Parts: sequence; C-alpha cells; structure tokens
Amino acid sequence: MQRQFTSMLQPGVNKFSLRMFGSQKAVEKEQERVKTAGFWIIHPYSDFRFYWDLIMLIMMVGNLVIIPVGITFFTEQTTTPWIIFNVASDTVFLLDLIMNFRTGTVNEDSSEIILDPKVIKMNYLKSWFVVDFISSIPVDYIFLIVEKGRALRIVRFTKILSLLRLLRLSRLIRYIHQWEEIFHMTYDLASAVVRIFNLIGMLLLLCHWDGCLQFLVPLLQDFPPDCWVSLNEMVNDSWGKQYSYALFKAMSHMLCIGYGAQAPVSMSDLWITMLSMIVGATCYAMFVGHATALIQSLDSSRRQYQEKYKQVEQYMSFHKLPADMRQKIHDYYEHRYQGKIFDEENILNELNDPLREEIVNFNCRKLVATMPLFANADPNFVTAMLSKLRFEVFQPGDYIIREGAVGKKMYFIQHGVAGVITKSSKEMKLTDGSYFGEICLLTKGRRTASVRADTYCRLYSLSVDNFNEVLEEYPMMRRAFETV
Amino acid sequence: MQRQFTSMLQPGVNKFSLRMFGSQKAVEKEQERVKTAGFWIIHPYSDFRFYWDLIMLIMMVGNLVIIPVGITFFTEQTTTPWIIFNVASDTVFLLDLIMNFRTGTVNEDSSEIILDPKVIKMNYLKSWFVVDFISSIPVDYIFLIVEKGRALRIVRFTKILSLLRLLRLSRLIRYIHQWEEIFHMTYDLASAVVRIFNLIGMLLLLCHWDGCLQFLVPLLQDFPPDCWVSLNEMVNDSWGKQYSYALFKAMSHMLCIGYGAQAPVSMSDLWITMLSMIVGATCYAMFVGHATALIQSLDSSRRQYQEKYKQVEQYMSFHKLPADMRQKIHDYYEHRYQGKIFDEENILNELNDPLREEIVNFNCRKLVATMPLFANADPNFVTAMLSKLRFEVFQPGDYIIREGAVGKKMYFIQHGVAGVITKSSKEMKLTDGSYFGEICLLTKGRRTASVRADTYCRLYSLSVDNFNEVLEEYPMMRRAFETV
Amino acid sequence: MQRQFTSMLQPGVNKFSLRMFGSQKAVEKEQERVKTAGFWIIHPYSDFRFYWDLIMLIMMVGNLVIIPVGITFFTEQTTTPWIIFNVASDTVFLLDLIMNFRTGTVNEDSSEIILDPKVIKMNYLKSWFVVDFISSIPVDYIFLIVEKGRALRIVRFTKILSLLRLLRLSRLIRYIHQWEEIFHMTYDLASAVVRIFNLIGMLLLLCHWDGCLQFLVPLLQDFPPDCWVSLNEMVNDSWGKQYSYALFKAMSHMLCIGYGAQAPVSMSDLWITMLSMIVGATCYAMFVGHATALIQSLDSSRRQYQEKYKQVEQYMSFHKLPADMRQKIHDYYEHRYQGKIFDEENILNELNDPLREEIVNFNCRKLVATMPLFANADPNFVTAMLSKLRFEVFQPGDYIIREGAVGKKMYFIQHGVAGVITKSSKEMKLTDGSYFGEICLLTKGRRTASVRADTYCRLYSLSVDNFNEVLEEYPMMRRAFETV
Amino acid sequence: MQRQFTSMLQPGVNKFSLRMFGSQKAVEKEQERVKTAGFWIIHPYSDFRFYWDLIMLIMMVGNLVIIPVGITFFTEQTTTPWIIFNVASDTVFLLDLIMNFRTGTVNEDSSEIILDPKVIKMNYLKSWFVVDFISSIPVDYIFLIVEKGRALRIVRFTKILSLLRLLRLSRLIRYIHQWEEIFHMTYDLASAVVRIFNLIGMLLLLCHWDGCLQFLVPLLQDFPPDCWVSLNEMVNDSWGKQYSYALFKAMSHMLCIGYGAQAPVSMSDLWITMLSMIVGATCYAMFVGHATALIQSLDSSRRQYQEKYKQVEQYMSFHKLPADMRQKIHDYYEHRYQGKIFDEENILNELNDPLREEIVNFNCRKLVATMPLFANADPNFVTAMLSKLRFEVFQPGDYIIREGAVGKKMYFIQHGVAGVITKSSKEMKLTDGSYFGEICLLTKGRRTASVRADTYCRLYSLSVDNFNEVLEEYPMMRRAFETV
Ligand SMILES: CC(C)c1cccc(C(C)C)c1O
Ligand SMILES: CC(C)c1cccc(C(C)C)c1O
Ligand SMILES: CC(C)c1cccc(C(C)C)c1O
Ligand SMILES: CC(C)c1cccc(C(C)C)c1O
Repeated sequence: MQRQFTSMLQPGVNKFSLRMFGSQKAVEKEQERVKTAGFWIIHPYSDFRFYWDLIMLIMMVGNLVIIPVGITFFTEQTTTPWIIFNVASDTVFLLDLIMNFRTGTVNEDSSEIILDPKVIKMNYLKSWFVVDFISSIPVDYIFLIVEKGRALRIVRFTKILSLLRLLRLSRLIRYIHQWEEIFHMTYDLASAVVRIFNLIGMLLLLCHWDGCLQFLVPLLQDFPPDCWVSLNEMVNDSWGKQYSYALFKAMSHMLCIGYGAQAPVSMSDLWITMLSMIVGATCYAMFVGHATALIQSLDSSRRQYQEKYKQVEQYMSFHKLPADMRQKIHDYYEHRYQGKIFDEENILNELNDPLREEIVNFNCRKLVATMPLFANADPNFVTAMLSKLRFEVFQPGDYIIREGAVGKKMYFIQHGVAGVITKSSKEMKLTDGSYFGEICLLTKGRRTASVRADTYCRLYSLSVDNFNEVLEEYPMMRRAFETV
Repeated sequence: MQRQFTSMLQPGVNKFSLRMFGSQKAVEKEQERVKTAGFWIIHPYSDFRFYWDLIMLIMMVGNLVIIPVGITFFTEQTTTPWIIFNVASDTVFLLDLIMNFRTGTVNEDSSEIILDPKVIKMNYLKSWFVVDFISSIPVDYIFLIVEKGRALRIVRFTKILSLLRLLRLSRLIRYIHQWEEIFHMTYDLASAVVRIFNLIGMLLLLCHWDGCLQFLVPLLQDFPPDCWVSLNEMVNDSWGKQYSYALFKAMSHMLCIGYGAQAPVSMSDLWITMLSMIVGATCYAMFVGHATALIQSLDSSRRQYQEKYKQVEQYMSFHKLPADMRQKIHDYYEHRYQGKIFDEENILNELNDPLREEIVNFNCRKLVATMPLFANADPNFVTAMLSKLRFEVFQPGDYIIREGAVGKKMYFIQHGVAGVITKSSKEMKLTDGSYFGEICLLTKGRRTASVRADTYCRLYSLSVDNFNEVLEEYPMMRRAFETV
Repeated sequence: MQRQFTSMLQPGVNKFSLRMFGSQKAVEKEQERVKTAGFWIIHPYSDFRFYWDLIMLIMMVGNLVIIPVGITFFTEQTTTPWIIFNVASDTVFLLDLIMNFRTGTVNEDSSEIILDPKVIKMNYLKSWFVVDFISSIPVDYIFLIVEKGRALRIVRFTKILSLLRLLRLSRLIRYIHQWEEIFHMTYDLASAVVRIFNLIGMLLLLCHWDGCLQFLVPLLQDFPPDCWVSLNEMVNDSWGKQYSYALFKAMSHMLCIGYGAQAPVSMSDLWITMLSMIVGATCYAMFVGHATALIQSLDSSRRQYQEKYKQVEQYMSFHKLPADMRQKIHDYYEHRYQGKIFDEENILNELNDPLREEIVNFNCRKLVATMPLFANADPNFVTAMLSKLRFEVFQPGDYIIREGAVGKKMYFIQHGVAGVITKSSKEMKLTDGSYFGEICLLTKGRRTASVRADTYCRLYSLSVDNFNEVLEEYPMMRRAFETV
Repeated sequence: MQRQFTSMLQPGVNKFSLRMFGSQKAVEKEQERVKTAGFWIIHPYSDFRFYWDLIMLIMMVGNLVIIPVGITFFTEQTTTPWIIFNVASDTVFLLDLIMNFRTGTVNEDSSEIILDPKVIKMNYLKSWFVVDFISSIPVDYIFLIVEKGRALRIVRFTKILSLLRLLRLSRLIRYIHQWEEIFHMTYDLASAVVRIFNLIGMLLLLCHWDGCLQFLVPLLQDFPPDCWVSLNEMVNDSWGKQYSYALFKAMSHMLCIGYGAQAPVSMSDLWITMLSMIVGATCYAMFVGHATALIQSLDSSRRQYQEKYKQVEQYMSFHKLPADMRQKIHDYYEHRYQGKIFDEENILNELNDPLREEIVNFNCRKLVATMPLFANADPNFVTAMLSKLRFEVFQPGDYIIREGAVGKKMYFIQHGVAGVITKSSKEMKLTDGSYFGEICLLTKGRRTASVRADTYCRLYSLSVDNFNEVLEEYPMMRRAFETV
C-alpha cells in the first residue's frame, strides 16, 4: 500500500533519528518535509536507504572479488553464466545510479538535508556521477556489439574495458563511510577498532587484485617466453593453481618476503613487481600506524595515571624530599586513588541535578543518616548538606585533629579505625560507620581531644563555612540547631 | 617599466603579507624599507622570489632525476644535447647563487627581515655559499679543459666530479621548507599530511640514486667478472634495461625483500648492498613513524572523547556505583554530548563580543522571544540576558522541579516533552518551544507544582542570581519587572 | 583441619583484600559472606585460587608446548609415557573444570562477588564451559575405544581430535588476565611492560604451533612427493631435525625473511605458507604497536616538558619579542623548573592536611624559624603562616623591590646572593638563609631601599594580604605583632 | 701540586654544579664535604670523573669493536701486538674498577651524595662489582698460565673465556646514562634525539657481534663440511673477506632480508640463524618505536593547534551553526591565534614580576604613552595600568561599540583601520596607533557614537572595573583624573 511505500522513504522515528533531530516532533517535521519535497524522494536516514545500501554492500563485496578473477583466469565471459552474472549485477548497479538522483545528501554543516530534486541532481553531476556511470553500464558488451558492424586483439582489449567495473570500489568506500557515521551515533564504537577492520578488508582486496594483475599482464601479452607463467611452465594449468600461484606471488611482493620462485627476468615482470612492492610496503606502514593507534586507545587510563604519577615524582625531586617522605606520599596516592585517574569536580559539574543527588545519596546517606543532628531533618535539607561533604584519606599514625587546636571540620568514618585520646580517659576506638568532631559546628576555639588514625581512615568531612552556607537557605532548621 | 620592476621585488599587499605584518600600513612600511635598503634588493616574501623559487623547484626536481642517470648509463656527456642541458642548468643555478646575495633572510626571532647587503652577504658566506657554489659551477668541464694543457681514467674521474651537482638537494630541502612555512600561514594545512608527501618524494629519490649507485660502482671498476652486471650478463644491454634492473636491485635492498637475482659475491657488491640495506631500513622506519603520526591526527576528536569517557568509567568504578546507575550515567553522557568533545567555557572565552552575541542569538532567541516578560524589552537587554542561559539535559522520569521545594531557576524547552503535575489538575504536557518555572523570578519559597521529564528534555535555565545581576545594569527594566 | 580447609577458600586479610574491600572489617564481612553462601565455595581472591591458578599456568604453558610436538613429530601416543602425561594432565584440567562451578566471579560493575551456586553455575554454562569441557576430556582416547566396537586413517583422524587440547589457551589467557588485574592493585606495574611480555609469550607460542603445522599438514597427507619434507629429503630424519627445520620454516614465513630452502610447489604448501605470512605480518605489526606504546611511556616527563616549553616559544613568537628577551625568558624557565614538569597547586590540593604540613615544614621551617617575628610564636601559627609562602626566582640584575615604590611582600632567601643599596650606605650583600622586606607588614607606602639580585636568587615571599588573613584566625598573636 | 690534585677530585663551581646544588656557597659546602669524607675521594660531578669516563668511553667503544674480531678472525692472540693491546686495556679497566671504590654515588632520592668509603664500597659489592671484575682481569691469560702446570682444545676453550671482556658493555651503558643525565641539566637536549642515537650505536654493535658469532660457531667446531663457511668455500680466505661475509650474513638475518647465499643446512646454522632473526626483528621494532616517538616530538605545536581547532569544529557541529557563521569563526581563529597554540594566562602566571613588566612594556608602552591621560603620569602607575590591558581582535564590519549602548571599556588600536560614525559628522577613520572610547572612564551611561572595524582591528582594551582597581592603589592620581 502507498502508506508503507511512503513510510519506507521518510526518516523513521527510531534510536538514530531521535538523537539526530532531537525529538519525535522534530522527526515528524523532517518527515513532513520529505513528504512535500517532490514525488518519491528518499531521505538519507530512511529504512529504504539502509536496506538498499545493505544490498549494495553485499553486491560490491561479491563483484569486486569475482570480476577480476573472471576476467583474468577464464578464457571468455561470453558464455551464459557470466552473461547472467554481469547483466544482473549491472542492472542493480544502474538502479543504484538512478536512486542517487532521488536521495537527499547530508551537509558538512549539518544544515537541513538537501532535498530539492534540482540540488540533489546538480550536486551528483558535479561529483560522483561520471565514475558511478562508467562502472554501472556494460561498456565491454556495448563495444563488442559496435564491433559487429582479428578476434584475439578484441578479446583482449575488451578485458581492459571489463575492469572499468572495479570503480565500484568508490561506492563501497562512500557507502561504508556513511553507515559508520550513523552507527557511531547509535552503538558506542571504539573508532580505532572500526578503522582497523576497514583497512584489513582493503588490504586483502588489494592483494587479491595484485594477484590478478600478476597473471593478467602476461595474459594480455600472450604469455611471452620470459614471463613467470612460462618460466614456471603453468600456462596450461587449471584456474585454481594459476590463481593460487599469482596470489602467492602478489602477497610475497607486498609483504616484502620474496619474489616467488625466482627474481623477475622480463621488463613487464620487473615493473609489475616494483609497483607491487611500493604499494604493499606503503600499505603495511599504514597498517602499523593503525595498529599503533588501536594499542594506544586500549590502555589510555593506565597511561594517564602513570603520566600523573610521574609528575608527582618530579615535584618531590624538585623539592629534594627525603626517601621516607616520598614513600609516604606514594603510599597515600595508592590508597587515595587506587590506580584510577579521574577529575571528580569536572565529572560532577557535567552531570545534571538528578544525577548528582542520586550519586551523593549512594555515597553518603548510609553515613550521615545515623547522626542525631540529621535523623530529625527534612530530606531536601539532608541532600543539600550531603553535597558539601569532602572525601579525605589518612594514613596510620596521622593526627586528624589535635587537642587544643581550633576546630573547623566534622568527620564521618567510611572505612578504617580511628582512636580518640585524652589524659582524662582510655583510648576509645572508632570504626567504619561512626562519626566525630561534631561539637565544632556549635562553638568556637579549642578541640577537646586528639583523634588519630590507627589504620587507613577513609572519611568524609563537613566544614563550618559550608554547614553555615547550607543553613542560610533553611532558616526553619537554624532554630533546631540552636536548640538540640 | 621600473614601476613594475621595483614592484616585483618588494612584499606585495596580499593574504600572506597582511597576516605576517598585521595591516596594509605595516606592509607599506616594509615596502618603503626595502625601497631604501639598497639597489635592487629582493624581499623574501616577494612575488619575484616566489616565481623564481618555483622555477628552481622545477629545475631541481628535473636535474636530480636526470643527472645521475646521464652520468651512470650513458657513455659520455661531451655530446651537444648533454652539453646544452648541463650548461643551461648550470647558468640558472648560478643566477640563483647570485640572487641569494640580493635576497633578505627571515630571522628565527621574527625580527625585522635582514636587508642590509653586508649582512645578507656575510650570513650566506658563513652558511650555504660553499655548498651552493661547488654545485653551481661546471667543475667537471673546467677540470676537463685544464687536462687539455690515458683517456679512460679521466672519463671516469670526471663522472665522480660530475655528481657534485647532487648537492643541489640542499637548495631543494631549503626552498621547500621556506614555502611550506609561508603556505602554512595561508592555506589551512594538516602538518602530518605535508610531512608525509615530502618524505615520499625523498624516498623515491633515494631509491633512484641507489639504483644509479648499484651500476655506477661496477662501471667505474670497468665491470669486473665477479659483479652483478657481469654475472647477469647485461654489460651490453640498452640503458633502459640496465636502469630497470639496477632500480629493482636497489628497491629490493631498501625494502629488505631480497638481493636481486642472487646474493652478492664481490667485496664492492657486499658493501654497496649493506649500505643500501642500512639506509633503506632506516628510511622505512622513519616512514612508519610519519604514517603513525598522520593516523593519530585523523581521529583525534574520537580518541579524546574515548579518553574523557574512560575517566567517567573510572569515577563510577572507584565509587562502586550500581550497574543501573552506571547505565543511567552512560545514557546521559550520550544524550548530553552526542559523541562530541569540546569545552564550551574555553571556546566562548576565546571569542570576541560580536561572535559570542551572534552564537547566543542563534541558539536562544527563538526560545526566549516568545515569553511575555521579554517580548516587551529592548534588544540590548535581551542579548545580555540570553548570555546567562545554561544548557541542561534531563532523562525520562527525572523531576526538574518538585512541588514545595524552594524555586531558584526558570526553564525553556528546546526539545523533548515535559509534564506539569499537581493534585488540583490534569497532567498538562509541555513541548519543544514552551517555558515553565517563570514565577521563581518574582517571589520567594515554594514551587507550586512538580515538573517531570516525559522524554529526554533539552532545555535552557536562567537562575535568579543571574537574572538579578543582569538587572543591576538595567534600572529602567526593574520597574517594569515589578509592574507586569 | 577444617579451620585451615575453610580458611584457604575465603578471602584472606592481606595487602590486596584490604585495598579491594577497604578495611579488615570489610574483609571479615566478605569472609562471613562466603562462609554462609553454600558448602565449600571458593572466593576468587582466595589463597587457594591463587595457588590452583599458579599450578594451572605451569600445566598450561607445559601442555601447549609439548602436545603439538608429541602429536606432530612422534609416530603414536599410545605408548605408556604419553598415556601417563595425557591422562595426568587431563585429570588436572578436569579438576579445574569442576572448581569453576565452586568459584565466585568478579562483576564488571564491582558489585558484591557472585557467590550463589546457581548463578556461578548458570553464568559458566552461558560462557566458557563448552570450550573448557571439550579441551578437558580425552576426546581422542574415548573415540579410539568407540572404534574398538584401516588403522592408518584412524591414527590420522585421531591426531586432529588430539589437538582439541589447544583450546586450553583460552584458560591461559583468562587466568593471566585475572592475576594481572590483581597484581596491578598490589605491586606498582607499568601497563605497557606487562602487555609487552604477554605478547612476546604469545608470539613465541604461535611460531611454535605454526612450526608444528608446517610438518603436520604433509604428515596427514602421508608426505606427498611435491611437499617440502619430501623435496628436502627429510621424511626419515630424527624428530629434532624435523622440528628445527619446521620451526625455521615457520619463523621465516612469519618474520617475512623467506620461504625456507625454496618457494612452495604444492597447493598445501602454498596455502599454509600464505596463512603463515598473513598471521605473522599481523602479529609483527601488533608487536611494533606495543613497542611504540612502551617507548612513549618511558620518557613521558621529558616529552611533556618539551611540549610545555614549545608553547612558551609560540607565545614569544606571536608577540614578536626580541632575541635577548627570549633568551632571558628561556634562562628563567631553566632556573625556575630545572627541566621538571609538575603542577604544584594540583599536587598540593590532592594531598591531605598532614602531608601538606609535612612538606611545608621540610621546605620552609629552616628559613622562617630564624626571623625574630616568628621565633616567639606558637607552632600551630607558624605552620599556618608557612603555607602562605610563595616560591619566586630572580635573575642577576633584577630589582626585587625598588626604593620609594609601595611595599606589599616580604622575602626569605633560600639560595643566591642579593644586595641592598641606598645613597645613605654601602651595598650590603645578603646570602642563602637571610631575609628582607620585613617592614612592609607593619606600615604603609614607600620601601626605604632597593634590593637587587646579584646571582640567581631563589626565595620565598609572604604578602600582606595573606599575613593579615593568617592573623584573623589568631587574635592572640595580633597584639604581639602590634607590640614587638 | 696537591692544590690541583684535590681541586680535580671535588665538584667544581661551574654551570652544572651551580644548577644542581643551587648556589656557589652550596657547591663550596659539598666541596668541604668531600675534602673531609676520607683520603682522595672522587665526587661523581668532578672534572676528574668527567675526563676519566671520557677515556673509558673511548676505550670501551674501541675494545667492544676490536675484541670479538680479534678472537674470531685471527689464529691466535699470543703474539706481541695482541698481548700489548689486551694487557694495556685490562690495566685501564682495572684502574677503573679501583676508582669505583673511591667515587661517590648519586642517590635516587637526590639526597646528599653517598661519600662514606664503607657505603661506596658496600653498595658496589651488592651491585656491579662481580660483572666489572670478571670483565677487567685477563681470565684467558691466567687460565693459560695455569694450564702450563691437546693444544687445539685449549686454544678453543680460551676463545670463549676471552669474550668475558664483552661485559664491559655494562660500563658503557652505565657511564653513557650518567653523562646524559648531566648533559640534560646543562645543554637543552631533545630526549627523543638522544635516545635515537644511543639505539643506532647499540644496533650497529649487535650486528657487528652477530657477524662475529656467525663465523665463531663454525670456527669452534673446526669448520664442519655442512656449515656456510665450508659450503661457500671460504675457510682459507683473508680475515677481511670472511668478516665482510659474516657481517653481510648477520645483517641479512637481522633486517629479515634473507639468509646469505642459501638457507641454513646444519643444526648450528639453523639455530644461530633463528637467534639472529628473533634478536634483529625485536631490535627493529624498538627502532620503529623510537622513530615514531621522535617524529611525534617534532611537530607537537602543530598537532596541538589541530586538536584545539577540531574541538572548535565539534562545538559548532553540536550547536548546528550555519556554514557562514562557521566560516566567520574559523576566520577569527586564524587572525586571533595565527596558527599558534599557547595559554597566555598560564605563561604570565609562571613568570616573575620583572619578566612580566618587561613583556608588558614591549607590547603596550608604544600605544598607551601617546594618550594625554597617561603622558602626565608616574612610570610605576603606567606599568600597573598596562598589566590590565586585554588583547581583542575584530573582523571587518563588526561594531566594537554602538551609539546609545552603555560604555564599559576603552580601546587602543595596535593594527587595522576602524571608523567612528554618527549623524552629526563624516565617517572619521582611525588607524594603527590611535585610541578611542576614552570618555567611558569618567562618566556613566550612553556611548556618543558607533565604532566599526573597517579592516581586521587588533586592539587592546581597558575596562572601568580594572581602571578603578588600579586607582585604589594610587590616590595621588585620582585627584588628577577628576581634574584634567
Ligand atoms: C597487501 C597485503 C599483502 C597486506 C599488506 C599489509 C598487511 C596485511 C595484513 C597481513 C595485515 C596484508 O594482507
Ligand atoms: C627507499 C625506498 C625503497 C623506500 C623506502 C621506504 C618506503 C618507501 C615507500 C614504499 C613508502 C620507499 O619507496
Ligand atoms: C610469530 C613470530 C615469528 C614473531 C612475530 C613477530 C615478532 C616476534 C618477536 C621477534 C618480537 C616473533 O617471534
Ligand atoms: C641489528 C641491525 C641489523 C639493525 C637492526 C634494526 C635497525 C638497524 C638500523 C638500519 C636502524 C640495524 O642496523
């Protein structure tokens, strides 16, 4: 029905279009846009364009493998099975040429998709149409028909024309790039992994085509007596032995492992071998470049923690700190960050208000809810107070607060054992989940006791400056703080 | 005419000189400077120096290819066509040597271009003059004339002198570097692409010269019976077969693919082969280094977004957040940044006032102009207010504001559907282009209703602290805000 | 005893578990957790799992070397020593398969270790159980027994089944990764060094297995007359010559150095050679990628200082500063940073209060304790004051303070000689450990004398704004400052 | 004299010691320290240790080349010239072993150089003494003397002992590293260039030693009939042909180019060839890693500007800005930064007060000195005011200030033409060196005219907030500002 026919050719409401246009009402504006651009236009982000390009990619990967083998290793392509393959492929590649006059273009400025038929047509003619045309039509068969109005020169010149089909590769590169840009904003892709697998496919294809070229240049010269096919005495072999040898010869040149059975002798074999070496050595260097970029993407977190740490070593070196002070700093960094590099202030600033209060409640509510000052309070005050907590780590034997020093912060133990000490009492231990320093909120001057970390304390602190800032916004709580 | 003759030798008012000197009046000071430095001086940034160096680069690329072939593969260069090529080239390379006593130098400190003839002369003598001189004059022809006041020793010793012309390569490297520094501040060049194409040109040239060297060392020894030219029986071949073989042999050594037809036998072939291997393996490692640097420049935006994200995963890992909270944070980052890394505060701080207000009007005027508070206002207040808007994203089911909580911000929907809810009414939906929270500007205390995101809201917020700051500068608006 | 039997299978209080769970009381909760999860469960972080996996890694590294040699180069494995090795190994690899139904899993979200037997079982079946099962059981021996209810086809088909044991490699990769994640949060490992040594082990193993494959494919074809083993006439050699040749042939293909004695002739040797070339060239590119990442980790501090410096050169270039001003800036950066890159404000903000006061006392107490203003003060004021000192460097001939200019800072000499000058006196020199500018704290307006650096002064400064801020917190000191 | 003898062995006052210890009085403390540590001690940073290590590096580079050639390619070393070379070298390497009991050690924590003879002795025994001892003494000659109390077994076993001298390489690596750490804090070295040249030296040496090993293993087996020396029929050749071949064979294996004349045949040649391939392929991958790191250090400024720019493109893409707005932003970035990346606020914060005022006077004094408000003022006010100027760039057609808008900044033209426009007058142009907006300092409310950039203005601005801040510190100027 025409409802499904026009539904297929407009950008459907899905994961990708919602993220590209911003809302279902933005998608439904772009739909209305194409539904009024002209008759039977195709949006680049349509399901029809997806499924067509998926058929094209399966056609192209098949033709670019089979075509140079069929031209090189078989005596003629005028038999029925080869006529059927080449006519069936060429009509599909000609439908694709026609649909490119119907399909809108994504703009480099992300502006409103080009959908006027006169601009979609005019931009294709100024770009890919000539390369897409001469690789779509059966140029070898129309030339052969024009010749019907010696045979072994025509049967050889048509092989060179028959390879104009290899320019389909330009559509393969273009249509792969367009669907990778779409799957990137859909499926959470590592860019270096995607670029590695595209290059491996291209390298295997170049090796395959060089393999055909190694035999094709001898074939077009009628296998002269100084070429590798004559020297290895394999002109009369089956197509599968000839192909396997030619592929082995190409792969040997391109990996720079050797020449095949012997070094070249004829001028054609010299220059085809040197071409293969230069192309293969260039392609291997690009592969090593991609492998290096993939490997650097894979331990970036560890690299970055080591760069951070090595700047801490530079600081201690510049100040000439003693070896036991350096070990104490190193030991603090390992307990405080646990090998992880992140910047908490940047990460929390990038979030929204719902995500920040959800993270803060997960970290801190199980600590602060147990304290009698907060067990009485309204949740919208508690969430505001928990956002002022600062995480601190202390090593064994550190004084967290000293008796007689001025109080400025309270502390809540997440982990580790502390101990409070005074001349008037025993050394009372405090453990994971407890709190201390609380009196500093509601006083001035001296702390009454010393608190010292017995194990590695992990703890949250609240300062008087922040506790007062969070009570300027809650006057109904300040009266209870002065009365409990 | 002398108007065009002196116009050619001074820095013309163009794209490059305007950006280098800062203004047309700065260019016209430098012009007056050269027009009074001495007779017929050449500014380094002149059109004459550009067109001369363009002639030199075409001469050098031609001579450095043709000269070692002519010396190596032809019996003598005393015939008329070779005398014409070598005399015509040497006079052009001698005019270039003379013009370098007339051409000012760019200083490493970017100070006023060196234009005193005594400093331009004295700096050239302390640097490149000796290498430029011995590669400019026909040292082989003056030596041959001095010999006219056995032949097969002189015809061989002159070949070694004739290769002093290869030091022209130093001018090719120098003049390429000078025009790349100029085209960089003209044409928006990726540095790694430029350095890749310079290296490919150098590698092809080194392979070509090694190809000549493979045959030249046998030739100067009169093709001894243990060398590759005698072993392969090609001493009597045409120059094109000998060159092709010698190039194939050099390229085989330098790509480390093999030796040619067989491993070396003579001491000359051993040491020339080992030299070729060391040079070629070094050059291939430098090529792989450049390919790696090019490939890292090409997906830098994706690499940087992945490094940023992997630090967000480290934060969630350190805090041991639940898997559904991690999925909610991951899902927020994908909607909030759409795979793009940038720092908006740094980018807006680097711009000028015209560009910031032009960007802010594009983003926000279509939202805020629809609101009755601002539809009455003067544009110079609206632009000041739009600069205080902050972009925020909310996920489905997030409460943007809760009933009874204290109001501090207003919101404008760019995209997505929100819904306002209360016991006194139905769930009124709000869509792309609407606004809510407006009462918070002109009150204190509780919000009257709950607003919850139904889809992913993309929205702009304005806080009361910023709305008050933007009204301290506009007292004529504060009276209308208290009265409308 | 059952105390040690259950003690072995629960996460022991040690360096790693203390850092993973956070405290001894957190470890003792996880212990109680496993001690009540079911009968005889194994925690992934146990000493039993460590020692078992250490036995497995020694078994796997031995079997994956010995098995493909025994299958390839020995006539049959039905003799007693091979039956003993294969049965003894297979029972150990079957105990390991059983213990994986008893061992808890580390979750990707770091949530509470999976310890319910029904989830530990169900997750193993959905993952590695099928690969671990078919590589644990003696599939070749049960098939051979099933055949007892022509011999040279069965003795060859069982060799292919006997290589199902190579899938043990999946356990080797898995168990190596699990213990590297544990040793990373234990022993301060450079990530690129660890990944280099894992890859070298894998490359040697792949070369060893390709070496067996080079001979195995001929062997299964009964050494046809066109294969390398027949061509090199070594079918009857000892196992050690055959292995050495086959390894040399594999290593030649994989390093792309050559084919062995000659290029391939048969279709099996062609395709096995091409497989070996593609695998080896891929593996070498991954090795070059890891070597590059290791080398970038090793001079990161130097790279980063050079990037920092090159941006200082860009600043001076943009402003077109004179060459002597650039030399003065370069000379300042070398004395001020001594080739070291660090950000002191970030490093001090990441520390705790004990570490900051410990570093500040090491740097500054030996200077400020000698001054009469501070020799009278309480240590808890001195430590607060020392934290406000700012490090400054001056070059020879710089005026640190000028007579008649307004005073705002005091200075303490760490290193270098300064000199104070006036019309009323001689040029009094001041040396390492002295102080000057002191009057500015207790006055207003003009400095009474000029101080100029004679050598490179390294000195600490205290500003009046900070000295006043550190006295708002100490009113008992402000009275002495007004009276001494 | 003893004054020069003790002067040589203590750290001299020079470029390096001044930067390492901080001041001449710090050097003179370390001198006094060594002058009282014990009899005849050597400081690691002495001139004597420099000149001794320079003699050692020339000895080591010579012995490590000559020794394996002399052992491998000459019939015996019992003749007088070889006895003289080996005895003269071994006594020098034994003096070096003795001086290491007299030389202090640099500590990894940069603490006071280890100078107690009992710690200098005890630390050497726990480290390098055993390797330095067995490579210092003539182990082959004392063994030969012990044998005097069949000859062709002893003459061969002594060759293996004679190669214990190759462990001198450990001193070469150690002493190179120590002098590179010293020259780094002396001479402004690119780290990747230094590491490249160390690796090239090591690669050439490994190739040279593998070249000796290729012939030595045949020699110790008495040239068996299946080895390359017998197969190539060169057992009776001169030492220079044998060396050249052996080097070519090693270099062929290590660059993976081929085997030499043919593939290996004997078990010794197989395993020595495979060892050479693995070592050479590893070393080439490390070389490619260093080349890649060097190449990334060389265009770091360009890479970093491109990464910065590509984040500006991501911002414009995220906001979907129009193509002409993107071109206007791109055009602004090119005029505002001129392809240069630097952070001016970080660079100025790292400088001292003398360098900041020296840079500010170079940029801005030639502008602001021409204005009548400042031509009357004291220089110590002008320098304070110039530090508040902010650099701004405007494009053609931008309004810098609009008539009737509120004034907040004044402007000084560095470059470009502006024009002031009003209904009451002609369009007055203003050029490089002029100023405008001046009235805003001494008023409130509306600007009287519009100023629009006609070309690209580069200009400095001063805001009223900063002009008032710079007058709070200068009350004697505020009266003139209210009266002129
Ligand atoms: C062109 C072809 C022979 C090729 C070159 C470079 C690298 C590879 C793979 C092995 C990664 C490859 O297949
Ligand atoms: C010197 C010459 C043979 C050469 C060496 C390295 C790399 C290349 C190209 C193929 C990139 C090259 O042509
Ligand atoms: C597969 C095998 C032959 C191999 C390939 C790549 C690199 C190496 C080592 C020398 C690093 C290696 O042993
Ligand atoms: C060991 C030796 C043959 C070697 C290996 C790797 C690289 C080089 C140079 C050419 C950089 C080299 O000389």
